[PDB]
Amino acid sequence: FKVGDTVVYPHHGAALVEAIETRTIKGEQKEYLVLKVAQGDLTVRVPAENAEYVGVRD
Amino acid sequence: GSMSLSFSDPRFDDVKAPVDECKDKDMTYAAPLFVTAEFINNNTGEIKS
Amino acid sequence: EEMRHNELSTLEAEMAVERKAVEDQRDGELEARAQKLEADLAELEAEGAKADARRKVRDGGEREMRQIRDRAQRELDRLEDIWSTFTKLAPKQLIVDENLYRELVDRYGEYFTGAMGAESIQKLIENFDIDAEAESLRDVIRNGKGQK
Amino acid sequence: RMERVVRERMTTQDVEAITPQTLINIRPVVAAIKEFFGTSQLSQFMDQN
DNA sequence: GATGGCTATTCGCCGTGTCCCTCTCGCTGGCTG
RNA sequence: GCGAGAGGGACACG
DNA sequence: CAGCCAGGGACACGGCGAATAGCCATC
Repeated sequence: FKVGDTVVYPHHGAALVEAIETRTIKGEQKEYLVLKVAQGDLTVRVPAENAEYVGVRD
Repeated sequence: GSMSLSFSDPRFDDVKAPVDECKDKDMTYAAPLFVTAEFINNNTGEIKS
Repeated sequence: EEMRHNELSTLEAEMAVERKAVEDQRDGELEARAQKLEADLAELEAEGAKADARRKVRDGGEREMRQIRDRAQRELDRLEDIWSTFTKLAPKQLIVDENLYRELVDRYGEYFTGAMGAESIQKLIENFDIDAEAESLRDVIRNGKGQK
Repeated sequence: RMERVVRERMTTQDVEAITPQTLINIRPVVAAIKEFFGTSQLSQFMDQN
């Protein structure tokens, strides 16, 4: 996943990814993909390593 | 301990109607309150705002 | 109490048979325990063991004897509770331990009447002589003294 | 009260399928505010003559 | 060792003025289209 | 046309 | 979601009366 590419996050559906954040937790900087769905009005933030596990897909 | 929910950012909008109008029309002189949430998950990992 | 009077020996004799039977069960358990202790004896004396090891297997068998005979004592106590209640089953009395009451009624369903609730109070009121208790209280006030 | 409600409904709702907007029930909070400002022993009627 | 039997301590219950004026608010939850 | 709450008035200083 | 149903403890005092608690006495 890259910034600016629309992605499908279930069960909500379509959403637009804003950027990749490297905020540190437990002293490790994580690829925090942040993604927004207008209808849900919810900032979905997930590490990129486990993106497929949660099921987010293009 | 599989998830948690948190609150922050207490914001107040402008009052819906002015003082005299609210007094006249039986309306309570209030303003909407908006608070941002954060629904963190632990089993998989994601925060919802 | 009528039936009470007579059964006062027949029910007790059958109950005494119960006592003897359960005590025989106890001493049979104790005999099995002694046999298993003799097992422990020979086994450990031969089985590769330490001095204190066979000492402690003996001690454990003794403890098993102790707990067996203790359980026997506790069930004997339970028997005593049954007989104490039936002997002292005076009317107008409160019996706690629902399990206790179930034991009595299944073993002694006849010979008495028991109840619980408002209807029990109703029954107590019906089978209750006002004049008799009034005369008893007149006697107490005329003769007694003090807090009584 | 709202936290009681949200934590209780967390169990029933399946994870990874609900949102804080669907978790937070705002009826108890607004009810508490209303029953304070109205019909309380300190939200006194204004004594202005 | 238990009933008598005397003094003390808890612990509930009962009570705690009359008359009048004004004002505002009045419980919470489920089936189902 | 009831209840609760709030405010208020009138009530011996020999 | 609404018509029509229905289903988690705080500053008072003083006095009176009953039920115990604790202690000395006797069989």
